[PDB]
Amino acid sequence: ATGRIVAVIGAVVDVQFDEGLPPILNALEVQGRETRLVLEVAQHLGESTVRTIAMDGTEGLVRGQKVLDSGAPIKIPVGPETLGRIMNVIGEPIDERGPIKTKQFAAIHAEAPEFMEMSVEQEILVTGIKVVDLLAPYAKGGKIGLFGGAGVGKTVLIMELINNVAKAHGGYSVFAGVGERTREGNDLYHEMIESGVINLKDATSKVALVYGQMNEPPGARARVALTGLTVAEYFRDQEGQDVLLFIDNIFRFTQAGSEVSALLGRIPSAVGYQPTLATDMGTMQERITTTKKGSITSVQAIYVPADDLTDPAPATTFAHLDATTVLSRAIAELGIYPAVDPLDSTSRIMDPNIVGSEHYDVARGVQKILQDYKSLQDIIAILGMDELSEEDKLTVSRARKIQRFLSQPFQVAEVFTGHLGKLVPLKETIKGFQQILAGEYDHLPEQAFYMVGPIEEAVAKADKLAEEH
Amino acid sequence: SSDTPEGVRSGAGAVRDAGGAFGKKEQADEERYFRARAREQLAALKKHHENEISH
Amino acid sequence: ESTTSEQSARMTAMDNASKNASEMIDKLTLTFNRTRQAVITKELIEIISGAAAL
Amino acid sequence: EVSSILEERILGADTSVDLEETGRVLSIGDGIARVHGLRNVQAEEMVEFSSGLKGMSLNLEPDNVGVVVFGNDKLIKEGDIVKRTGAIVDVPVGEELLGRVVDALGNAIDGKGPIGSKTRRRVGLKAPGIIPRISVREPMQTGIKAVDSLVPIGRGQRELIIGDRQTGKTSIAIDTIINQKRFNDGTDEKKKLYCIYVAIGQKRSTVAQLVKRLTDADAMKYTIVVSATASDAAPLQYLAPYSGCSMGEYFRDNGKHALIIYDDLSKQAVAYRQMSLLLRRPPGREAYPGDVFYLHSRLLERAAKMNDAFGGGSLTALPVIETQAGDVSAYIPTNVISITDGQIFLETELFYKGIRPAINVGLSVSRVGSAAQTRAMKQVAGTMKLELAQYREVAAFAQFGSDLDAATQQLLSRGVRLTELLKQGQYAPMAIEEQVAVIYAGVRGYLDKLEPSKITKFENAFLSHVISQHQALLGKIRADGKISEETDAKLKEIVTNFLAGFEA
Amino acid sequence: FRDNGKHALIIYDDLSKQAVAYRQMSLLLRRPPGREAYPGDVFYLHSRLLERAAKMNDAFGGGSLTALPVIETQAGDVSAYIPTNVISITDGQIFLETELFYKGIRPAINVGLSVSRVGSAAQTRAM
Ligand SMILES: Nc1ncnc2c1ncn2[C@@H]1O[C@H](COP(=O)(O)OP(=O)(O)OP(=O)(O)O)[C@@H](O)[C@H]1O
Ligand SMILES: Nc1ncnc2c1ncn2[C@@H]1O[C@H](COP(=O)(O)OP(=O)(O)O)[C@@H](O)[C@H]1O
Ligand SMILES: [Mg+2]
Ligand SMILES: [Mg+2]
Repeated sequence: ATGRIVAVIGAVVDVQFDEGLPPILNALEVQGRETRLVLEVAQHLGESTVRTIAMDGTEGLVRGQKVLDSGAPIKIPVGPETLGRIMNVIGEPIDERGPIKTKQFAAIHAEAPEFMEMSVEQEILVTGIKVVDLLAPYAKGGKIGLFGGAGVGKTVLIMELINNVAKAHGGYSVFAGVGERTREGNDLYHEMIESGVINLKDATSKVALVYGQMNEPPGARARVALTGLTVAEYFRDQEGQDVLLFIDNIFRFTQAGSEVSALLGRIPSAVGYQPTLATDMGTMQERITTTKKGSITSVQAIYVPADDLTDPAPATTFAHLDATTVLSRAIAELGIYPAVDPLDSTSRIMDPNIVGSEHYDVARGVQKILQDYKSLQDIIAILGMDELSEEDKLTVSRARKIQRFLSQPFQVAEVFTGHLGKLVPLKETIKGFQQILAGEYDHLPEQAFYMVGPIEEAVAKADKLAEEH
Repeated sequence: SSDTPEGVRSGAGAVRDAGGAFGKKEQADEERYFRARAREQLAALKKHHENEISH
Repeated sequence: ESTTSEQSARMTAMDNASKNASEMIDKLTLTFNRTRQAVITKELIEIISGAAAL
Repeated sequence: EVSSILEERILGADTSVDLEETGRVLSIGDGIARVHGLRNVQAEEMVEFSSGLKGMSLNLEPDNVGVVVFGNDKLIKEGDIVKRTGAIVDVPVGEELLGRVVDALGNAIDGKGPIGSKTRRRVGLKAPGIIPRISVREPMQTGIKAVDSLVPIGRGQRELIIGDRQTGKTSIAIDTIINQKRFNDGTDEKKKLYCIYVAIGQKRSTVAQLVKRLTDADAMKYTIVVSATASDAAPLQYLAPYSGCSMGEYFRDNGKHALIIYDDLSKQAVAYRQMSLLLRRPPGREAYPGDVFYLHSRLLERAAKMNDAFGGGSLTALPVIETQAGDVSAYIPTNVISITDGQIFLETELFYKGIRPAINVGLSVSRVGSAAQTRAMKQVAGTMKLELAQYREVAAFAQFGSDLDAATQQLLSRGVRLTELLKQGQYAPMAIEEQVAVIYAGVRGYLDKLEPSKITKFENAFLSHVISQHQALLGKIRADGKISEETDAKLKEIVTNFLAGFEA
Repeated sequence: FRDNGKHALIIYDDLSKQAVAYRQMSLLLRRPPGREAYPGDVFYLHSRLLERAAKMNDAFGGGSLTALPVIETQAGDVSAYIPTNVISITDGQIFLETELFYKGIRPAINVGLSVSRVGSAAQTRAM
């Protein structure tokens, strides 16, 4: 059923039909272009007039171009053949290696599973990072969030969990990149050929990739995250494997819908977002779940705008996350890397019936001596360090060794540092922190714990500093 | 202000988060004091006798 | 005599450091209250102007 | 016999024809349909479209009618048929709902079976006036040692649980459901309590973890849970607070007692703001409409303590409110503060300093006062409240204090040891007779020589003693209600016998 | 220059007045004003400008293009609307501080805050 274009303002194109009206959330093909331009229906306006949003640019559009209809939403190709390929929002391959040849096509708009299709079991997934496994443990099949501002390490910490977790994992893996720099989608395609995860010669790859970056029109940065978790829904449902899912960034799903909003005819809410902010967020975040047919681990990076966690876009994602890892610029400007805030990160399995009673009284023993270190800094600013008593000159020196011991040299940050990549196991992280608290290392300076692995290297680094006096 | 739940009240750790004069005077006093304790704990760490026999 | 001379001047010099810090704490309370009202006023105009032009 | 029950339903189904008062659709977009026609619809009346979704008509305009949609608008095309039902929204209510999971409209989502409730009730009813009420006197037992000592709750009071994210606001209102098991299996009919829990905009996996927590403690045979989650439509998170008071007023109307928990009310003002600004209503402060005070007032005023001429029922309401950065001077944290009676203010600083549950008793109040405490708890906690309040004056001298008066050293010594009695693990609610004994051990002076780190180990040792070896004293404070002169001496040698040989 | 082997360099001085002049051109077309009356898509304004400053490979020519946009801030506020849209696009920062200027270090560069991705450590071999 053909239709004409009657208005173009920005990225919002109005299309008047005559005899057959397509429903909301469909695909319309603009005839007359050399490229493929797909329009997605968003509203009805009466007298057979819809109002659409454009997936590509709108330059060179004229009033009267005949527009076809599909009868179905954006059906991307899906299957086992899409592994090791980069694809577009509408399913075209942009790796320039040929057509994706598969048998299953699947729409990106689908429902959420019901209440009696949820799973209830909890586990612990070990990573190897000392701050994460001690104070805020992650979980298999659980949604994980990476907060923090701009330029603190959200892309590197999400590059670390592809390094550790994704090669030791059995099943497949999906990376959706939404609204980030087009350079950094090339340092992933060239750090996954030389590690053999993407293979360009046969059929043994384990990673798919979906990319819509920050050069796209704002109608195309808000349907890419729905295209990421459509491929990752095929593996969980039509197959049975354990899937991972990495999403960076996800603040650019909310922001890209706050730009097409005022031309669709909506009054703005608080500080500038759309009125339907917490409904379409909660419509995407209810498909990333662990059901009774599979399990989806999911790590997500969440940009916090100008270091304010009370902004309405990051402060409504908290209801959808089990483990939050709040990064901070006040730690990163000390040199403590990864800058994870210990007094602001939580988990749902910090529970002495799940992690055992020995891990539990160590975690709260670390936060209690760090929070009591905070209230002591208010005295040193007026009194000084030396005028304190000898009893709280010790709880400072125990706290400063706990701050520095949490910082671990990462593997993918070798070109920044030159240091080597360490991976401390779970049983050693607890035993390292019992001995600083009990007082078994009061004879070492603070520098012996900076950027080390296990506690064994904390004394080997202590003697090597001594001899150069 | 503070003599009600409504008004602004100050918490623990608010001199360092401000980052002013007293917030900088506190960071350079925790470092110039614990620099000398990396001297006395490292000079007495060379007094291991087994290392001297190796020397 | 010197530990009485010192311990009385610690009493006075810690007293004027709480008068000057309470004199400073009222002047920042008025500026906090002018600025708290001015932000509710400012972001109210942006919603009204956004709806009127629509 | 699976084929027989399916053949049974379709002959028992009603296939009869009727009339209607339909009207075509003009413009569907973002969940607000405009319908032309429907010339005899009342305000807030439920209609239903041609696909199967239902709709509630909020705007009665001259040439059209604005009807919100209970679903998703991809099934609504321009040119459909909007039939009329002819009735305002009504929920099933009764005794049969006890132990089920329901959505905002009374359907069953747990998959056990349909509700067999024979009654039906509107959601837009009014509060009782001034005459059918009476003052609150009976205690509502929470089971937290800091709530029942310093900020009590009567049976008809509204008490607000206010605090930031991740500070145990849901956990305080989840052991208050567990604690009423000891009365709900007994014989005394006027001491039972019934709990309702409303989840407004949470993910489905969290509600599936909380039903299993209440199934483990055998506390889902007297509890109803109303779940309007995050994925469900914007008006279903608006009805769901008013679909729970209508199930908590059937127990108030019939001489019984009840409890309700809104988790949380700060996600209802957001799901209602979206419905306003899409219906083109004049905004206000922080883009909320002019009647968000009228939205929360007529929900909390339905909690009342009825008198004996009407039945003697009750309804107790605990709303949860999430602040942002501890600023209670926002729009919605000041509406619900001025409506209710007292607040419980959970901070985040005390949560990491070791105080768990992290109730700040400096800012928490209750304006029914001491008239909701039993006679045993009132006698010891009246001095504890005065003792703790003298400690919070001198808390700023603890970091550098050794050159102070012996009264001030004593005031610090009792304040630390009274604090350790207030800490409590999760999912362990106590009894009032065991609560008054632990406070009596501390406020008299029987702990000023024990080391401050041992006050937790001493308490768990002492409680397991008096359950097995002094059971006949904790039946003469439970049944008596007060603590007499005979029990004052009998408790006095008990804590002196245990303290003498303790350290072993 | 980028498509034909050679190298280039472009300086936008500055990108704040390129948004004050896009606000006024878009208000008079009767379009609804957003935050601080800026239009709804002042992210898509700059994020398609700075996304064309690429560096190509030898199968497409090997030429490059390097940008250096300038942003003006109002009294040290690096948390405003436009000075934070661009910071999440670029690769580094050079924070000039007026507190360092009158003290005497010129060019006043806050070396503690002026970060940059080094570029696969392609500084040089001698420095
Ligand atoms: N008394 C307690 N002692 C120790 N830990 C507790 C206690 N109560 C709750 N917690 C822990 O605090 C964590 C979060 O608590 P809870 O979810 O009740 O807070 P909340 O603020 O209601 O959550 P939300 O912010 O999602 O509403 C839980 O993991 C729980 O284990
Ligand atoms: N392992 C690490 N620890 C601490 N900082 C890091 C690490 N890796 C990178 N960084 C710093 O983080 C900054 C931003 O890195 P990146 O994660 O790519 O950006 P963003 O987090 O803003 O997406 C870089 O300037 C770099 O100095
Ligand atoms: Mg990034
Ligand atoms: Mg909670």
